[PDB]
Amino acid sequence: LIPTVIEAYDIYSRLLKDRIIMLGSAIDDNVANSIVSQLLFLDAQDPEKDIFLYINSPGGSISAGMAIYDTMNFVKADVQTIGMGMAASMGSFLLTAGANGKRFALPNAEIMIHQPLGGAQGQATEIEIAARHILKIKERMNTIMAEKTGQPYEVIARDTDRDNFMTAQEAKDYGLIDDIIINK
Amino acid sequence: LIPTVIEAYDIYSRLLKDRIIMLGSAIDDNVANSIVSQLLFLDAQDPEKDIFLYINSPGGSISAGMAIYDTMNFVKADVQTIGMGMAASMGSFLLTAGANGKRFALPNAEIMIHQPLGGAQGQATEIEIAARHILKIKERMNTIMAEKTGQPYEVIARDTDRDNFMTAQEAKDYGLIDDIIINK
Amino acid sequence: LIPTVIEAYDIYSRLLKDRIIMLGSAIDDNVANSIVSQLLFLDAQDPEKDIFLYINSPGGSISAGMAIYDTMNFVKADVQTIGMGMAASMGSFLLTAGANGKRFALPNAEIMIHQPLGGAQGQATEIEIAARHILKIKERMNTIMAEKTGQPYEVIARDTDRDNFMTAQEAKDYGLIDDIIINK
Amino acid sequence: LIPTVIEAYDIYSRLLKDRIIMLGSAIDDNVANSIVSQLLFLDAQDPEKDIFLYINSPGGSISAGMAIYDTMNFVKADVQTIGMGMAASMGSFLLTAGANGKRFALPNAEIMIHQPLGGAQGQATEIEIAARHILKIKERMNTIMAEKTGQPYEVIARDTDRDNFMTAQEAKDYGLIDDIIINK
Amino acid sequence: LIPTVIEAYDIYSRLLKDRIIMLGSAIDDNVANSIVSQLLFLDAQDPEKDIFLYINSPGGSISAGMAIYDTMNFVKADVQTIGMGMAASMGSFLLTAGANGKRFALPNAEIMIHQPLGGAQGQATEIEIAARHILKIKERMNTIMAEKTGQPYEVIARDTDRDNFMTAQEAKDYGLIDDIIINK
Amino acid sequence: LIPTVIEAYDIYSRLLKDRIIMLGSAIDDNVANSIVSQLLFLDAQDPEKDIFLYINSPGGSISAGMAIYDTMNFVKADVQTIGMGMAASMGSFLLTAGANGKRFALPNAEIMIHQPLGGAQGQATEIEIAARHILKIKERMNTIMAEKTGQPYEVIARDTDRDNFMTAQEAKDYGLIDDIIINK
Amino acid sequence: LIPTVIEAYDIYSRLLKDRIIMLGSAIDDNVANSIVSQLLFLDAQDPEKDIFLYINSPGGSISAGMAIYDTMNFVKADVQTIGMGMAASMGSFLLTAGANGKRFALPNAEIMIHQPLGGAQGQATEIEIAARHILKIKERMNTIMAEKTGQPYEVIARDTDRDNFMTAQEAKDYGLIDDIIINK
Amino acid sequence: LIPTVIEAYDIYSRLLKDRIIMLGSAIDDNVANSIVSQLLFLDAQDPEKDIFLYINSPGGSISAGMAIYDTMNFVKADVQTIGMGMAASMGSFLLTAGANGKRFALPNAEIMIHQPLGGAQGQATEIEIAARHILKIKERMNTIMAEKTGQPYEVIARDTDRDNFMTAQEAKDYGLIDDIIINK
Amino acid sequence: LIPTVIEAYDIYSRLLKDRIIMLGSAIDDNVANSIVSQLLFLDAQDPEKDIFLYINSPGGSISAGMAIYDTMNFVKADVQTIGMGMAASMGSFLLTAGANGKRFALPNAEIMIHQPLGGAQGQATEIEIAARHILKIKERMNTIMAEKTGQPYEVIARDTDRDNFMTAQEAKDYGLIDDIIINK
Amino acid sequence: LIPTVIEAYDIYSRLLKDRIIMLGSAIDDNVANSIVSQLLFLDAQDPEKDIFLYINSPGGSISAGMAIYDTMNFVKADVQTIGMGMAASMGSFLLTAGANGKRFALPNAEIMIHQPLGGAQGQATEIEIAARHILKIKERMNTIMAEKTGQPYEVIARDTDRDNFMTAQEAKDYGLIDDIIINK
Amino acid sequence: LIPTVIEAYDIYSRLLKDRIIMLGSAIDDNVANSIVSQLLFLDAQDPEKDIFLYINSPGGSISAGMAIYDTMNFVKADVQTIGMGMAASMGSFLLTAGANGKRFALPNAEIMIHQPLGGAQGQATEIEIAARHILKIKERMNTIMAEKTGQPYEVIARDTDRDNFMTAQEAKDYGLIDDIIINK
Repeated sequence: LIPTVIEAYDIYSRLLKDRIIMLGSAIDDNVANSIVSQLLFLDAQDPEKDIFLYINSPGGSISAGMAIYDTMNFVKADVQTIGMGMAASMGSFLLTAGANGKRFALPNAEIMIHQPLGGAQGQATEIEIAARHILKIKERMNTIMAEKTGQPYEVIARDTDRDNFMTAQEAKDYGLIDDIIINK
Repeated sequence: LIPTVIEAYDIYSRLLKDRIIMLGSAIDDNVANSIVSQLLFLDAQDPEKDIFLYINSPGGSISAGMAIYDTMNFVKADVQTIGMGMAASMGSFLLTAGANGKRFALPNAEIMIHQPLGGAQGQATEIEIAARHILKIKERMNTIMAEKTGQPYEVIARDTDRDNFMTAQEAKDYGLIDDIIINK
Repeated sequence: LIPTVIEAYDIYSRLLKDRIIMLGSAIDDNVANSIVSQLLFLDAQDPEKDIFLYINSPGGSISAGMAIYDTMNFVKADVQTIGMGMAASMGSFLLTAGANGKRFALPNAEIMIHQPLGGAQGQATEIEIAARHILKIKERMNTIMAEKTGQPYEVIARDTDRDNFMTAQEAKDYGLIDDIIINK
Repeated sequence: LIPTVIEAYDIYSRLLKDRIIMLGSAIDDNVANSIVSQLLFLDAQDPEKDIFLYINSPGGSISAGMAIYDTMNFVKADVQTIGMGMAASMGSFLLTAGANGKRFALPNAEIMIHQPLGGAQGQATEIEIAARHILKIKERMNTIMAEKTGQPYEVIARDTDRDNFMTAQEAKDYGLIDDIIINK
Repeated sequence: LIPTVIEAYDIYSRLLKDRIIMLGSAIDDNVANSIVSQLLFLDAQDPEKDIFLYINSPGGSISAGMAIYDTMNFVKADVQTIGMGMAASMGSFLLTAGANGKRFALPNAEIMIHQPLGGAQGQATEIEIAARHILKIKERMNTIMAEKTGQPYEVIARDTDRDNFMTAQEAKDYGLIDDIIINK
Repeated sequence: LIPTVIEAYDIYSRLLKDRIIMLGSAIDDNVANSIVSQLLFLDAQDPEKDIFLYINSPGGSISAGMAIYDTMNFVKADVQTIGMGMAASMGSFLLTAGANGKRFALPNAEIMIHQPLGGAQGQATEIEIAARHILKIKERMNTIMAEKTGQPYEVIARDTDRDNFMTAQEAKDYGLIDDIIINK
Repeated sequence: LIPTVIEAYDIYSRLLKDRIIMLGSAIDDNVANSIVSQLLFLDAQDPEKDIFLYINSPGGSISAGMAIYDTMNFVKADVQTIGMGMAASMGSFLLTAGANGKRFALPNAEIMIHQPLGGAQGQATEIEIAARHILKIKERMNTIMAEKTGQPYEVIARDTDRDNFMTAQEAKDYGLIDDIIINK
Repeated sequence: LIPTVIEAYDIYSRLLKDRIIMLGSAIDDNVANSIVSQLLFLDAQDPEKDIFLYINSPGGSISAGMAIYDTMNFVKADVQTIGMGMAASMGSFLLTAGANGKRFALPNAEIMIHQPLGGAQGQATEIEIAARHILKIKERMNTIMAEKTGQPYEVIARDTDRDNFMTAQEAKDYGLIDDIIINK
Repeated sequence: LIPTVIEAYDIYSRLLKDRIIMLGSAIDDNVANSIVSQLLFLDAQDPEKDIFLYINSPGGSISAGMAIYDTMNFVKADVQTIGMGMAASMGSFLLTAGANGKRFALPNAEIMIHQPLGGAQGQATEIEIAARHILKIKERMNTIMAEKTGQPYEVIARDTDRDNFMTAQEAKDYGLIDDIIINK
Repeated sequence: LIPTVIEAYDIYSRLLKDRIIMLGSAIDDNVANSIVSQLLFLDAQDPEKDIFLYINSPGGSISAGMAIYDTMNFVKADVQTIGMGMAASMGSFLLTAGANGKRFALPNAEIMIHQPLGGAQGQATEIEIAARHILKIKERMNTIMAEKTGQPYEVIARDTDRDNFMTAQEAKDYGLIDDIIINK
Repeated sequence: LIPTVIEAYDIYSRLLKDRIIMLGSAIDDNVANSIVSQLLFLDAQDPEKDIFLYINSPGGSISAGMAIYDTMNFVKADVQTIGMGMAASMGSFLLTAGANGKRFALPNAEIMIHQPLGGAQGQATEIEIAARHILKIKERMNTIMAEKTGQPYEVIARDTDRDNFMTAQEAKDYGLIDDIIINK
């Protein structure tokens, strides 16, 4: 059940009117396109007002995530990220990708930086290309993360290739989020 | 879940009101029909106003994509193409098919030029028709891409027959896209 | 996703207001019922104005398509056919069945004249009636095609009994379509 | 997909407003109920105007068809029947059961008189009851068909017991339908 | 397809507005609840105008039908019953349960008095409770039928325990229905 | 599990050496052919020694049963029948078919004479033949039963068309079995 | 896995060579036929030596157990019963059916007297036949157990109608078994 | 379960040792291959000794049956046929194909001469080959049956195209079988 | 059921002792492996004695059948082919591949020369290699057929590319088989 | 069906006695284990005699093939490889890995050098490890193949990374196989 | 297919006769029990001769492998371990668990030290028991590895918790195996 608010909206539609986007499922291609569209709609509505992207996702397709990421940068509006419950892999990468000074996590949010295989080599059958591609895309993901966190590249490259859990406080200290929001 | 904006639309229907079409999945015949109708509808509304076609597609049915392609050329309105996430096979072909100087890619989009089997011989069961037909369709697709990329036929013929990924930058250097859009 | 235009419509219904019928799937009884009702409705609205039937279909049930064909003739309004993507079997038949001077194909449509088995003998168990009936319906379709294409009966009968692919230009020469439309 | 005209109807409901009932599938209990209700509704709307019943059906359950048959006779208004595409078994029986002088068929329609088993013996497990019942129902259908067509009983009985296809012209000669409608 | 009349009703709701209830399926607890809810509504709108309950049902759950039975008696308004197609078991029982002088059948309706097992013992695992109960309920059904038909209990008890089909005429002589309606 | 006796036999094979045939499942076509073969093998082995056919079967295919019946008569050896647990429909008919004076039942054997539909009309699609055939085969089954039991034909015809349970004692009194075997 | 002793038997066959029958599953028709066949065979080898039947069964079909029950009485050899793990419903009925003085249970055996529903009315569709038959079969089971246990009928009729568990010692005091075996 | 006689054979293998082949199921290609091999094997053993082929088959694949038929004629040994239970379509055709004066039926065997569709056009997808081929196969089967029954082609052509049952006696009068075997 | 001859054999193994190989199903890799091993084994037993290959097959995988074909030539012994029932595609190819003067068909075998798609391009994704390869293997099979039949290359290429049914007599004329065998 | 020679072997086991190993399916872990064991067995039987490895495989798991490859080298005896029908990927790699001067192929065999993904990165989820591993395994296969064929590394690397079919003759020229065997 | 050597063994049983055990699949409890049973047998036949355990396993259940581990130590005979193809997790753990000086790997074997989760907490629903246990068992596995490899516990504890592939050479240097065998 998803309730229907009359001003007739569904609950998410009503939140969208207040510029809130809920990313609360695994990031596949249908999810990406729904996020992208919402970011396109909001920026056309009012490109001055901030946008609030709440993230609760175990991750998903790397190209689908990169599409959300690129649209976050494309839009004129500052995109604020709030991690809740769990932000793992592409979810945690999207959290870190929020506008500077505006990346948040609720006190008890699980955060995993590890980005696993995920099938980044699309439909490639040849070994030479498929292996080498996923290293390139691995490499330019580690670079965007080094920049956003201020961690040396090599630390990032090491940390995203191992299972590692973080509390909201450790994530703040790491540079993945700017602050922990408890209230307001 | 697809949110429902009220001015009641779904999120894509609202984006259609801003002349934006979202091609975000495999190109089967349902998809092709939906797109073609969106293009036809948009052209009827305002023939002098550009159409923005966002591509995030792993590819799909060759004749289906060809229906979209022909309709892109059929309509009077210029059809801009913006590649995000992934544009492969028929995805990448429709991307190159965008209006002159109006094909774009976001900074991290993956582009694959490779166009595979695809079931191009419909319901044919005879060897000398089917095999000859799939060479004939391959050749005429090479020819169109050579025209649209500026590349010699030989180069397209070699490149579309193998798995290779391109950055948005390499896509620009190739003649595939006109520019990388980063902001605004 | 089928987008929902407001002037409450879906995309095909909005096209229907402009006298456009989208036949974009395998022809079965549901499809046949749908198209017929669309043709019946449009003719009742304005018998003087033409109807535009876009075809993208691999074919299907012969009796279902024949219901369409008969209704295309029953209506007072001229029925233009625009083949796109693929027009095979019954699809290619209904394309040719369009009004004189008003049968078109987009430049890269694949056209198959071949009409295979299908199941024209409904639920008949007796060999004598079933086999004779499919020859009778074969002959009676070959005749309608010969009249519409101008081709001699013996040629049509030779060409519809085998797997055969035609380009839009070849189909114009043969008399399947009147013209290839590229623009407007 | 069923399109939605705005005067907010679906296509069939719009045709229902012009007193057209579309029967386009196997006659089961759901379909029968739908058709009976549509007839009941139209008769109560205006009992003096004709009802048009288009028939494209492979047939089905005998008591279901017999419910539609009874209602056709029950209502005050003349029920005109148009056979299109295929009318077999129950479909053809209902086509013949249309108002005197007002039973038609499109030129390429297939008609099958053959009326098979059809599960007429409901839930009976006793041999002597089920077998004698199905012979009794089989007898009273032949009788009804003799009266409608003007063919001798022994002629009908011979034809309802064998697979056999009729063209629209043969059906006219037989007495199943009054005329072929080609235009208007 | 359930067509949607605009006065914006579905076809059965439009009929419901003219005090007509269509019981045209196997009687389970969902159907029971819907019919009961329809009778309750109709009586509360107008207790003085008659209700028309159309029966085309193979029967079903005994306690479900008995809920319909009791509500038919509970409501102030006279419930007329019209049997079409098939009224078997609980279908035939509800038909006879109609208001005195107001029980009808269309000329070709199949009536089956036979009331078989039907799981009347709910989920009683005990043998001596389950068996004695179905005897008790069978007894009280026979008793209710005997009174509505004017038949002796012993004849009803004999006829309810065997497979026999009745025509509309036989059912009238028996006392199941009051008249056979052909027209109007 | 079916145990394996060394003299290596399976338990039934070992019983077959002592001229015992177990018919202990529903009579389908694979079962019939297994029974028939066993009766053919035993009679070839020694046509003087009696055969013991133990029957525990809910019935099955009528033509399959008739094949067993015919082979029981074909063979030279007297075929003794012993009903145990349950002998219903074709099982009870096979029990009655045992050699005169040599049809038995164990004290607590359930016996049902009722022979229901069972699909005796093979693959017939036409009503006239299929109904009339199953009455013929009904009739010549009642005749064989009248003879074997010594009951008047009409009593048999009435009793085999209703659900009716019998104890071994009632079956003896009826003439279905010659005696009840308790011991030895 | 069922191991294969050589002297080449599976483990059960090797036990059968020492006159031991293991009934260790639900009592359906396959199992019943197997137990019946093992008893017949063992009585054939040596009718004077005793048979040991170990029982671990939740229950199963009544007629199937009745088959085993009758065969136990039919054979000349004494059938000793031993209850291990669980003897419920038909399993417990068979346990009591063992030879006088020779009914046993291991110390920790669960014994459930409750004899439930278990579809004792085969496939009878008539209410009054099916209900009265199951009461008849229920009564003749109570009678048999009253005879085997020494309990008055009224005690058995009440006990076999409710769930209760008995320890080995309680079963002995009740008269279900003759002794608890512990050693040797 | 298939019993295992020791002299180790299965029951059919032992019957093969007495030159008896059991055709007791639908004639698919596995069955046809098995039979053909049995005939080939038997002919190799003793060319001068008759082969007894028991038929109990609803029919099946036409080319499969034709393989058995040709092999029956191929072998030097006379192949007697004995129809039991049911011989329909390809079953009844193989029955008539038995050696001169050596085709038999048991007193209660059901014979159906009707030979239906059967998928005689293998893997053909073209209309004018498949339809013509199935008439050609129908004609040559009629011709063989006319030869084997002594009936005029016209009579066979009429009779095999409709559902009719025959008693073993009617089969004898028709020329289908040489005699009814009742005893020995 | 596959019968188990004793001289421990199964029927095909017994035939194998007489140098008979049964190819009776669709040709896949398992079948191909089986036949090859059978041919390899027989040639090692006695290279001087001929091998008899019976064919009843709808065809299958081209590379699998080609393994058979190559092994038919590799062996020292002459390989006779006897087509029965159906020999289509690869089946009809391996038939023609038999030793000179030693290729036969039974009088009523259906023979199809048509070799359709199959999947000759294994697991190739590239169109250029896949389409060219199937033409190369088509040509190379047309050549082998032309050599074996004596027919001119251009005729074979025309006839193997279309659906075509041949009788045993037509196949003899064409040069597919050397003779039709009726007896012995 | 796998036939059973009596010297009691199945067909493959009889060929195993003449030192022939048949590899005729996709190389998974079960198949690898079977082949390794067969090699281990033959080497221990007689290390001085050659082993014949027939290869008809689409390929499969890389570590599985690499186990067979290692064992081929591990054993003392020369392992001769014969390619028949199809040898692709792992199949072709194992064909080339046969004893120097003793790698063959039948004349119509298809060989594919292309070695795709194949799940070489086992159960690794870390990106950098899985990608670099598959490049390392890909490198050491190319190296092995360069040494066996005598082709330059850069030539092998080009061919193992693309779809490509070779005839037996081309494989000889390439260095994959030493000779084509046609006869003997 | 598992070939069946006659000295009548299956291939693995023949190898078992030469003291060879093939562990070539995922280690679950069935495989555990089989390997254990094989070690127990071999030690009881001859305690003085060595046992050869071949490992090609992705690993599996921890408590299953540990059963194999303990039995390897329990038996008197030295257990040599030969790693081929893939020895991962519990596969690699068993490989190192081999007898001192007697642990080998074939040149191209993939070794993965990584021991992941593997459900080591059975069915413990409690959090503090399940988590503390897997830590405890992980600790004692690391301890056993440290002793067998001569590596410091801290290095083993670090390497067992990460995805890393080792070649045969690396594994030798590490102390996992004693030597790489190429031949003999």
